[PDB]
Order: sequence, then structure tokens, then C-alpha cells
Amino acid sequence: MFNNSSKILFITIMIIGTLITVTSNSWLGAWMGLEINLLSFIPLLSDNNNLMSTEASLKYFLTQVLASTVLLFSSILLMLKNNMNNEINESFTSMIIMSALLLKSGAAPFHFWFPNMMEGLTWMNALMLMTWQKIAPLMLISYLNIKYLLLISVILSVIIGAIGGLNQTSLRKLMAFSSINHLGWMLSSLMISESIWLIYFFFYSFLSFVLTFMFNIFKLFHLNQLFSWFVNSKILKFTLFMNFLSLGGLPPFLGFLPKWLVIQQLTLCNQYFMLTLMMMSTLITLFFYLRICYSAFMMNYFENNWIMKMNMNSINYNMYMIMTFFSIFGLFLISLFYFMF
Amino acid sequence: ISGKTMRGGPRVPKAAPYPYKTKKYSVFNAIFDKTSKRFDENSKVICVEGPIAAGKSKFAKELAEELDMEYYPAVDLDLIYINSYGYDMRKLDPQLPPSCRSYDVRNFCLDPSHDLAAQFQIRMYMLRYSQYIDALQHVLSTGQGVVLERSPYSDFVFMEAMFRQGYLSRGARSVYNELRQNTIGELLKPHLVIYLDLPVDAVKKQIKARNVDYEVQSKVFSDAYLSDLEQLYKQQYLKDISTHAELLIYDWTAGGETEVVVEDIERIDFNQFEADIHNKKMLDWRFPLEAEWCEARIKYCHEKPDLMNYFNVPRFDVPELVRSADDGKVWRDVWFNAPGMKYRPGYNADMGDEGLLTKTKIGINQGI
Amino acid sequence: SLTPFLRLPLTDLTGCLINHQTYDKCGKFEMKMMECFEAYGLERGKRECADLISDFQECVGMQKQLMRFHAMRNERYKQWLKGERKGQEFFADPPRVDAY
Amino acid sequence: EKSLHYLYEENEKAQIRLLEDEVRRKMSERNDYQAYYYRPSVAKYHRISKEAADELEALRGD
Amino acid sequence: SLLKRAWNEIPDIVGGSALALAGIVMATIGVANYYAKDGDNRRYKLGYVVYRHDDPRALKVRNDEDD
Amino acid sequence: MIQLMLYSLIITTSIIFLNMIHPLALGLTLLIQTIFVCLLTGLMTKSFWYSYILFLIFLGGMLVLFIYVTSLASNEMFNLSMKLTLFSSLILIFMLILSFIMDKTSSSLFLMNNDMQSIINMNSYFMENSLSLNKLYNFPTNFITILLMNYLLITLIVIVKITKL
Amino acid sequence: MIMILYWSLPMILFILGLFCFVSNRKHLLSMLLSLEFIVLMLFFMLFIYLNMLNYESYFSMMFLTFSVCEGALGLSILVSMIRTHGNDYFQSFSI
Ligand SMILES: CCCCCCCCCCCCCCCCCC(=O)OC[C@H](COP(=O)([O-])OCC[N+](C)(C)C)OC(=O)CCCCCCCCCCCCCCCCC
Ligand SMILES: Nc1nc2c(ncn2[C@H]2C[C@H](O)[C@@H](COP(=O)(O)OP(=O)(O)OP(=O)(O)O)O2)c(=O)[nH]1
Repeated sequence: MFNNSSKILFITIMIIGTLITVTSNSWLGAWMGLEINLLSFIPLLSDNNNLMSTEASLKYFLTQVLASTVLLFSSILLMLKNNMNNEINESFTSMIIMSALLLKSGAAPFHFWFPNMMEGLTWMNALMLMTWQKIAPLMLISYLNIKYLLLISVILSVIIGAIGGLNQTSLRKLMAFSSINHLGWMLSSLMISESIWLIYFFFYSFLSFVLTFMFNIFKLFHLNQLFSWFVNSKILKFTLFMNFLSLGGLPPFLGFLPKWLVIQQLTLCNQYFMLTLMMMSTLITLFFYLRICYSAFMMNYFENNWIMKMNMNSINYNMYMIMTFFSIFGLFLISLFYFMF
Repeated sequence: ISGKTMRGGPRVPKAAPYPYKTKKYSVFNAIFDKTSKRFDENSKVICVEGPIAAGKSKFAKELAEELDMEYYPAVDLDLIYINSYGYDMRKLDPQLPPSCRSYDVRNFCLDPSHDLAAQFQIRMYMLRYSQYIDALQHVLSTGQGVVLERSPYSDFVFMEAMFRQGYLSRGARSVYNELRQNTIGELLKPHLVIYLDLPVDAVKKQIKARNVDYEVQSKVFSDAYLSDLEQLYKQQYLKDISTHAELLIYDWTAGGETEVVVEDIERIDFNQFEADIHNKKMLDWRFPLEAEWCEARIKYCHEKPDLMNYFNVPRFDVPELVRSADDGKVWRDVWFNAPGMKYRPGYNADMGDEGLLTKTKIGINQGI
Repeated sequence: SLTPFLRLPLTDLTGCLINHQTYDKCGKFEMKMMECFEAYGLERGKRECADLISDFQECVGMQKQLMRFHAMRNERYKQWLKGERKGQEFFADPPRVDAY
Repeated sequence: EKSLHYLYEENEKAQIRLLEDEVRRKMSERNDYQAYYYRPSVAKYHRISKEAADELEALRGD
Repeated sequence: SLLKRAWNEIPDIVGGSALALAGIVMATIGVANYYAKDGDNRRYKLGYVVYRHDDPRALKVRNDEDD
Repeated sequence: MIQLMLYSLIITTSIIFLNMIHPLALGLTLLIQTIFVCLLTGLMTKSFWYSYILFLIFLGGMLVLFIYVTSLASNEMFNLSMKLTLFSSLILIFMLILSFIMDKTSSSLFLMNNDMQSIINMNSYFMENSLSLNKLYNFPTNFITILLMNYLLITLIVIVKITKL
Repeated sequence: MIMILYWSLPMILFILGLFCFVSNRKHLLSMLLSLEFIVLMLFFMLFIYLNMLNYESYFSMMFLTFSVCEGALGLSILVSMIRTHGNDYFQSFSI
């Protein structure tokens, strides 16, 4: 996505606008930063070579400006009812604020734009979409204290995001549906902590960088395209596909750690039924992760024989192999970590 | 385009030639080093197409030495079967299974009906597509124009030529059409196309005059295959490429003269197509801004692994292009335990490489 | 006011944008709330500082004053509709034009 | 004696873990202490705006 | 040279840039002249402004003649 | 009273905005809604600066893009219906006589004008449109309008890239 | 009450413009024009809020700048499909 320096300019201004959003002490400067982030994320997610990217940017524009005007209208309504930004007893205007934030984030009652837009993108604007663009709404969700909207969103996110990814054989829509399920674990962590959410979001972001770099360097967009992917040693293809088992939450790899910290903090906060509802609905996520892992866990395949050289970037794959090592051997660093406490 | 005879000497570059085979060209290299500062009238891509017996290497060599350009030779399958260290992988044929053995154009000349031939043409496309980008990296980064004996735009003519004689199935046509529809829209069309016209009998006469030991006593070059390809050139490939590239028909049934076609090239005005913005001719090279020029240079000097990873189409419904898994395993155990390709090129200590303990230089656009 | 999650240099501009501190009928009420939110924080300030919250909201929100005005105007119209008050004594002595 | 020492260490760790769970529960019940369960609301911007509005009263003139 | 080319092709923009440079110079001159004296304490206040003698602002009033 | 007239006009133009479908006709309904919105926001305020700002920015500045795009989008003319005009006139006369039979003191807005303020208010006598616009050009809120001008330049840079020129 | 008599009408017209924004009987240009209708209603409600405070009305040209940049962004998104989807994409009833 670095074909121009103007895209680097749009990247730093969308970083600036997101930081204006998450540091605003009022409900209107947050909307100001949301509009800055929207202005800088319209030209990214748009390109001349791909036809679907322009209508996907149209879908993003209509979804975000529908969500931002409802966010502005409800914040002005809250300010008209009580003139401070906070609220003593929570009421329906906070529900409209949280629903407008859930349309921005992509919770499962309002998530239907997310994989339908994801069906026509590249793998770097998807990396910006499921990681950085989830910063601006989710950090405003932590300011509200209503429980049942978060409960409905978490439950609907972990059933709908896990079941709906089974039919999808495109890798982008499957990763969007997997990010919808990993969104629900972040909102379940938001009801109990503002630090365990940062733990889950940072390592989910880390897993998103290391897993979307596999599909961006080698240009993989399909489940059948993974079977035809040529790696010179099949042990390396087997080892590189352990990031799916890592992100699915398996104990020897990293990615078990943030889910485990969410489990540890939720049980200490006496919330057991919602945890069971999420973890019976996270096995389906590992099922469509293991359906990807059909293409590497067996050691020999009926490969197409016209391609015999593996072509790859140098700097991007050099950054990829550092993060693949810490995705599967990163549980040795739990003794050095001190940010859980 | 101006020749050496009218100019009175060699051409001068407008800027320093960028070492595109050593230094990468990212956006942080594109901030400082501009790419439209070294372009002139001799920065065109010329493809010299024709039948299989027409003299095109000699003509492209004298056109490159006359118009001050670089001659890119025709691709052959020695580029895969001989590695960077010079070892020939045709000597691994008894170790390889018979469904995964070597298949050069010599094996096509004696045995055109083999199942590997449907792979072979695709491999030829993977050497034309890999050459043209290597041509484009010479145009955008150094400013010197290139001349090509063969182009990937004209490789489908040979595909339907082996299809019409019966050497390919319908599935081989389908997978080559899928690969072409996946890949041909990512590389810029040439500026100028020269077709060295030959009749079907003179092609056979030049084939028996060349006396190459596999062209003679081969049933491939019959009166139907050559006629099919010369018909198919002039009514598919030339008609497709004339919308963008200038098309020059030259009666090459004689020995052919070089000064007359340089004269015919030099009277072509190249600036009249840039007056109309939405003109079909030279549309792919019409970049109105320097940022679009640098994006076009980045697309071929830095994003060549993307265009080489665009050949990753899965099509398992054909039985003659699917390598079986035990054969693929023993093919890996033979091919990647060779003296040439045990490691990446430049890092194999078995074939005379030293200083590997302090060497961390990978290389640019290197096949692994 | 909302507590931001991060305290970066980028909150320095957004923070002063809306505030009753610039001359206003009762920004001195809001300051008496705001320093209270420095004392107990945001969450204990919702409970331990509820008396100073309602005065600022009463002043600038103008809730009970407008509700009392609408109670005094609807009762007068109800007395008009019920026949107790009618004629030229429906409206009282008007104020002077520079009284307020 | 090694098992006795390890059991004593693990038992004392259990008591300190129970006590810090109780302390954290009483801290989150009241939002009293300034380390955890505390949302720092600052009126630095309000005092800055009030100081600026007091400074522009001197600037008012001709 | 370079200024001759700009004065040949675009003379109004050169004259406007000279005017803008002169305006920037006299803007800095006006700022330095405003802050060299007590420009923050204006002579002619708006409204009805009174200070008692115990206030610190009453000792900073200007007793200059009307200009 | 005239505030209730602007309420009635905005209601009538909004329901005909919901009814009609021709894109230049919705653009015309927006340009005639913007005038009533400007006047009605002028009724609450001390002075008419922000109504003028909304006027130049929205109507004369921005909606001309909408009028141009909707003019080149539709080849055909308006199909004027006397039924919709009669219904709009009937609901307009009904809402004006409803404002006639309603007490205007209770229906007036609580937001103070420049003359609704106290006579002893020192700040109202100084200069029209002075203290409200002051925080645009003072510390520390000048960084927002510097960021706004930078935002408009960056917006132009975005628009040139996305239209592809 | 206070909400029924004051600022009730911007809420009702905001919901009407929201329903015009999302109805399947309209087109994309109608969505953009109804979007600027709810921008106008948002300005109305924001100015009713900002005039309870005396001298904070300067924020009205900040929201104006952001929403006008949104409207120009939406128009430049919509007309960028002219060279790709043709001139008939303005009549599309579905996305
Ligand atoms: C009572 C008066 C009687 C006489 C006048 C009667 C008529 C009333 C007045 C009418 C005026 C004419 C109206 C129509 C004009 C039509 C022509 C037109 O638009 O021309 C545009 C032309 C166009 O410029 P141009 O001529 O450079 O462009 C054409 C040439 N090409 C395209 C090749 C570049 O002129 C201008 O725009 C000039 C700029 C405005 C005027 C100059 C202001 C400069 C700043 C002030 C001085 C700066 C300091 C100088 C000294 C110090 C220097 C270091
Ligand atoms: N199957 C197949 N055969 C090809 C293809 N391209 C070339 N050939 C074969 C056909 C002929 O035997 C021979 C073509 O000869 P060339 O085009 O290389 O020209 P040649 O070297 O004879 O003369 P020249 O160098 O042009 O003077 O190679 C291809 O794409 N597929």
C-alpha cells in the first residue's frame, strides 16, 4: 500500500485523527477526530486497479456517516438533558450513543456491512480496517456503563461471527467473520477492565499483522489458493500455518494468553454463563481455522506443477518471520510481562 | 526514435542510470530519485514478432545496436533447468519420476503429444512474463528502451496452435486462459510491434536450411501448424495489439534490409498520440504526473513478487497438470538436494562460496 | 466532563473547546463542580458530589424553572377553560419594557 | 523439610492473594484509592480557560 | 537569473510578495511596539470599570494626557 | 409567531422532501430549507453571524456541487402535481391557524437574544459578534482553526486523489 | 415536558431524514441529499444546545467544516463511478 507518499500522509493523518478521538474529554471533539479519521480513511480503501474498492469505499462512507451523525445527535441530546458529558443514571441516550458506536465498530446486530465490504479489498487496507479502525469506536465504548447492550452484543458477536464464517471460502470474508468473533471477546473484556481489553486488543492486533502478512506477500484470497501455494520445504509451510492455531487460542502458542487473561478476569468478576457462551462459540472459529490448516498439516499434496519458485518480498517477509516466531514461541515471555497486574 | 546514422553518434542519457539490479525502489527511494527525468524519444518498448523460422535474433540485435537500445533474447527452458551455478538439472531425469521429468523444446520437437507439453507452454509464458517485467525495469529505471524477440502478448498464438493440432486438451486451454486473464492486465503494452512476414513454405525452407537436429525429422512443423500460427498471428494477436501498439508489416521473404525499416520507424511521429488523453494508442504509457510514473516504476521494480505470485490459480480438474503427492515428494527430495539448489543462490557453500558466516545480503527479485 | 483514556499532547487543544468558564451566568457553579471532580474523581464524584451537580444542571439546563413557568401558564389556561378567569383580567399587569 | 517450606510459601502466597482480592474488591466498590478503579477527572482545561478569560479582560480596551 | 525570470513572467506576484514581506516586517514592528510599552493595559476601557485602592490593578492605571 | 411560521415551513418542506424523488427537486428543496434553517437559527442567537456563515458555507458554497451533479444526473423535467401543492398549502394554512390559536409565549424558545438579556449585562454592550468569535483566535483554541485550515487543504488533497482527475 | 415542547421538532425531522436516508424506494443521490438534510437538522439541534451557553457559538463553524468535507467526500465518491459504472448508476435502488 506504499505506492505513493500521499498514502503515508493519509496514514499519519488517520493516526492523528484516531488519537484525537481517543483523547477527547468531550463527546464532540471525539466526533471531530472521527471525521478526521474518516477523511483520511476514504482514499485508502480506494484504488484504480480494483473495481470493487470504490463501491466498498461508498459502503464505508454510508455506514460511517450514518453512525457518526447518530453519534453526534445522541451526544447533543445527552448534553441537552444534562450539560456535563457524563451521566448519573444511565438512560436511552447512552443506548443511542452505544448503538452508534457499535455500528462504527461492527458488532453483530450491525456487522452486516463488514464482510460485504471485505469481499472486495486488498490485504493491507483490511489490516488497517480490522486493527486501527477498531481503535476509535471501542475506546469510546469504555466510557458508558450500560450492561445489557454489551451483553447482547457479546453474545450475538460470538455466535454470529463464528457460525457465519463457515460458509465463506474467501479468505477476506472469513478473516472479517473471525475478527467479528474476536471483537466480542474485546467487548466482554470491556465490561470488567480497561487494561485486559488493551492486552487482548494488542495481541489480537499482533496476530492480525502476522496472519494478514501471509496473505499479502503471497497474494492469497481463497481457500483453494492455499492448496496451490508453493513452498520449497513443506515443513516451512507446516510451521508458518501454526499462526492459525495460535490465534484460535491453543495453549502452547501465543494467543492463548489474552483469551486466558479474559477467562481469568471474568471468573474473578463472577461472570460464568457469558464466558461459557463465548467458549462454546469459539470452537467454530478454530474449526474454520483448521479448515485453512488442511492445506499445510498434511505433509504432501497434489500440487500444480507449473510454478517451481517461491516469489516473495524481502523486507515484509523479514518482518514476517520475527512475528511468526513470537506468535508460537511467545509464551516464554510471560515471566517478563508485568502489564497484567 | 532517432537512429545512430542521422544523429551522428551514440545517444546521451538525460540522467544517471539507476542500479535497478542492486538497489530496491520503494517509496522512500521514490522521494529522492525521480523517474521521468531520464526519458527521451528512445525510451520505447519494441517487440519484433514473426514466425518461428524468420530471422529475429539477428534483426533485433542490429536494431538494438542501431537504435541504441538493449537486446533482450528469446526465452528458452535452459533458464529453469540450469541454475545460477551452471549445473544442468536434466541429469536428474533418472532420479525423477517419469511424470515429473525434464521437458525442453527438444522433447516437444520429438514428442509433442506428451502430457508435460500442456505444462511446457505455461512454463514458456512464465518466462515471457518474467522477461517483460525485466524489460520494463530497464525502461523505467534507466530510460533506455528495450527490444524483445518474444512477448507474453503473443504467447497465446502458440497455445491455440498446439490446441488445433491436438496437442492440448480443452482443460489446458481453460487453465491457460485463466492464467492469461489473471496476469496479462498487469503489464504495460509495447509501443511498437514489428511483424516479419513470411509465407508458410519459406518457413519450412528456412527450417531445413538451419539444420538444427530436432527441427529436422520432427512431425510438429507440418503444413497445418505453421499455417495455423501465421494465420493466428495476423487475425488475433496483430488485431489485438494494433489498438495500442504501432504495427509494421515487413515482407521478410527475401534476406531483408535494415536501413529501410529504421527509416520507416523514424518517420513515425510519437507525439501525435499524446494530444488525445483518451486515445486508445499508447494509453498504458500515458502518465500525466510524476507520482504516477513513480507508482509505475514501483509496480515492476518492487512489486514483481506480486505479479509472480499472481500465477497461483488453483485448477485441479485437469489430470495432466496435477503433480501427484508421492511424485512431488520425491521431486522435492531430488531437486532441492541438488548441488545447485540446496540453499538460496549466493549461499550454497558446496559449490564454492566463502564468507557465509558474515553474509546477510539477500538480493533483489531473486528466485528462492 | 469525560475522562480521556490516554493523556497525550493531542488533548490539549480539544479540552478547552466547550466550557462555561468563558463569561457565563453560572460558570462559577461549574467550577465548583469541576474541582469537586478533581477531589473525588469521576466515579466517586457521581455519588459524593451530587448536590453541586444538580445546581449547575439547574442553572444552564433551566429545567425546573421552565417546568414551573409551564405549570404557571397551563394552570392559568385551565382556569380560563374552567370558567374561573375570563374577560380583560385574563392576563395580569404587564412588566415594564426595561424591567428585566 | 523442603515440602514443608514450599507449603508454607504457597500458603502465605494464598493468604496474600485472598487479601489483595479483598482489597481490590473494596477499592472497586467505593472508587476510593488513586491506583486502580479510579477515573481521573481533571479541571486543568477549565482553569486554563478561566485564566485566559480573566487575561482577556485586561486586553479589552482601545 | 531567477528574480529576472519571475519579474518577466509574473510581475504582479513579485510585487505582491514584496508587499507581503513589507506587511510581515511592519507586523513584527507593530507587535514589538505594542509590547514595548504596556499595550496589555489599554488606556480607554470599555464598560464602566472601577477599581478600589486596595486592588493591585488600581496602581497600574495610566495618567497620560488625551491624545 | 414568525418562529412558528418557520417551524411550519420547515415541516412542509420536509414532508415534501420525503415525498418527491427527482434529484434536482430534492436539491431545490434543500436550498429552500437552508434559508429557513438559517433564519430559525437566527432567532435564538445574539446576532446573525453564524446564520450568514451557514449560508455561505452550505447553500452558496457546498450545495452548488449537489445542484450541478443532480442537474447533470437527470435528463427530464419536473412533473409538477397540483395535488401535492394543494396538500402542502392545506397543511401550511392549518399549521399557521394552529399557531394563531396557540399561545406564543409558552411556545417561544428559552434561548436569549441580544435584547432578551439583562440591561445591567456589561458584555452585551461591547461589540456585536465579538465575544462569541473571540475563542477562535485566542490561546489555546487557535490550534483547532489552524487544524481546520490544514484539514481543508488535506481534504482537497484527498478529493484530487479519489476522483483520479 | 421540556423535550416535548422544546427541540422536539429537530428529533422528528432527524428521524424522517434518517428514514429517507435508508429507504429502498430512493437512490444514492437521494441518500446524499437526505444526508445533508440531517446535517442541517444536526446544525439546528447543535445550535439550540450551544446557545444555552453564551459565548461558545464558535463551534458551529467547526461542525460545518467537518460535515461539508463529508458532503464533498460523498459527492466525489459517487461521481468517481462515472468512468467505471457509467452514468446510469445514479438510479440504483440497491447497493
Ligand atoms: C477615471 C479612470 C479612467 C481610466 C480607467 C477607466 C476604466 C476603469 C478601470 C478598468 C480596469 C480594467 C478592467 C478590466 C481588466 C481586463 C484585463 C485583465 O483582467 O487583466 C488581467 C491581467 C493578467 O495578468 P498577465 O497580463 O500577467 O497575464 C497575461 C499574460 N500571461 C497569461 C502570458 C501570463 O493582469 C493582472 O491580473 C494584474 C494583477 C492585478 C493588478 C496588479 C496588482 C499588483 C499589486 C500592486 C502593486 C505591487 C507593488 C508594485 C511596485 C513594487 C514592485 C517591487
Ligand atoms: N510449444 C512451443 N514452442 C515454441 C514456443 N516458442 C517457440 N517455440 C518453438 C517453435 C520453434 O521450434 C522455435 C521457434 O523459433 P524462434 O521463434 O526462437 O526463432 P529462431 O530462433 O528459429 O529464429 P530467430 O532467432 O528469430 O532468428 O521454438 C512456445 O511458446 N511454445
